[PDB]
Amino acid sequence: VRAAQVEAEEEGETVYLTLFLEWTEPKDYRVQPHMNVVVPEGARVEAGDKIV
Amino acid sequence: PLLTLEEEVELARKVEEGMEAIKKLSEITGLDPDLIREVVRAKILGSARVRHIPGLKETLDPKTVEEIDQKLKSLPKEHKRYLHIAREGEAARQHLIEANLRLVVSIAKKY
DNA sequence: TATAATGGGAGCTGTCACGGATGC
Repeated sequence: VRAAQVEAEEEGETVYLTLFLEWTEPKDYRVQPHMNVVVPEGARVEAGDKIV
Repeated sequence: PLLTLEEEVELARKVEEGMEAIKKLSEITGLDPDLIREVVRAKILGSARVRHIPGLKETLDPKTVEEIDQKLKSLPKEHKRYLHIAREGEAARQHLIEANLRLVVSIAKKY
């Protein structure tokens, strides 16, 4: 995970940091021999696009 | 070499989808699915094999197959896609037959 | 027209008398 934009509010002896974060969460899929992959390596997908 | 279940299903699928591609392509072009099939087959196999087919209404020669292939190359991207599908299909077919040639021997040795 | 099945067998043996072609 990486921090894109960082905002800081000073309150008392402390700071409250609002962090805009961008990261990636992995999800595995198991391909059976009767199935074929419709997507290349490292291609970008959206909601509704078919991987397999 | 002998096909794994995966390789087999892949080749089979490519063949079937290839036939479908030729059909859709005939719908688009308005040509004869047979003539189209023979042209795609011709280009896959090469000019090494070119001969007039009895079912065809036209004499099949490199001139006519070049005319037809050029009219196939003039299609829009989404339509010209089906050509690549067809070619892939034919290649898959050849590799399938060549792959399963052993079974024929094993069956015929009993005859 | 659909379980899956993926490389074949029989040879066949007591003649020389060689001719020209082919081989270290």
